[PDB]
Amino acid sequence: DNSRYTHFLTQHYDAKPQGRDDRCENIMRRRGLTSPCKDINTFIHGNKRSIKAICENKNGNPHRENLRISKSSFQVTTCKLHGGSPWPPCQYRATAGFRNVVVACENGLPVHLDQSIFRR
Repeated sequence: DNSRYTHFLTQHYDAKPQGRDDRCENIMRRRGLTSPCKDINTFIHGNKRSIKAICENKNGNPHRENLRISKSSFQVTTCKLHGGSPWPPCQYRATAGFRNVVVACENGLPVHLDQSIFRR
């Protein structure tokens, strides 16, 4: 089941932000992360092939505990729940970012994004 890679794209890939401000509150609803309100979530932007390539040496190095780390940097956006309360309406602060990413590959497909690096 590639459903884990599928759930990855759904939680972490947005090919082109439209604009990356707080108005997070949308893509988090459009993506089904608001019951309960997902506390932090990051979208990678840009072309897929590139994010996919983190899955070999062509853009990836082993990291921590069997997680890969990208060699290149990606435009990224981090949505942080604001207000502390777990229930919609979900209000989010956006943070654009540009840096490399940490992921988990399984049979060469992304299936996880390590969110800790954006929690800062």
